[PDB]
Amino acid sequence: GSDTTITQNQTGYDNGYFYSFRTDAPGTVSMTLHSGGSYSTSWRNTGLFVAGKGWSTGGRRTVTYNASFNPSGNARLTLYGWTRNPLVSYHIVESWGTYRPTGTYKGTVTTDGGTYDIYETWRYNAPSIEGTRTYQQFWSVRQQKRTSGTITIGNHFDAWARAGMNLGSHDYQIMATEGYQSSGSSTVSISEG
Repeated sequence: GSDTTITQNQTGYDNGYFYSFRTDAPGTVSMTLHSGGSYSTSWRNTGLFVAGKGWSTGGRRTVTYNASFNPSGNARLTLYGWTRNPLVSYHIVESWGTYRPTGTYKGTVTTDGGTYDIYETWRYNAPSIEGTRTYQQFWSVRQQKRTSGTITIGNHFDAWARAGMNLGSHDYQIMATEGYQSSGSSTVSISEG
């Protein structure tokens, strides 16, 4: 009598949190929306998807999350978001499945008890929140996997800026489960503080 499960691309507000669900493989992945800042995902022989809860306008907020993260294959557990002007997507990657994400290495930041490698990558004529675009992606990837704890997001944005990785005006910001050509499940809860 109350959680909702979705299977079609959409964004909105559920139980007081913004959420986004997107896939290029409809029918292979779903998202179940729980109370507060929590949700689950389940996926089976999927294509690409990203799903999560958080805020429709991101910023430097310190956040705390807890997750069950059970990928069989390539997947990430990430504080993920976008800016515009310039258009950039960013990923603060707390855990991953078979593959650890990398890109052009730009240093490290030590925050919330862990050390993260910083990377930049580019996407050329690729999908984005503004349609097909060429744009940058910024990454902080933890040196060891974690599935709960605090992310002082402003420390990542400051570290990126010291490496020349400049953000624009914030669009959404979510604690996401990202998957590629894998199966698995997650349950993720996020809140500020």
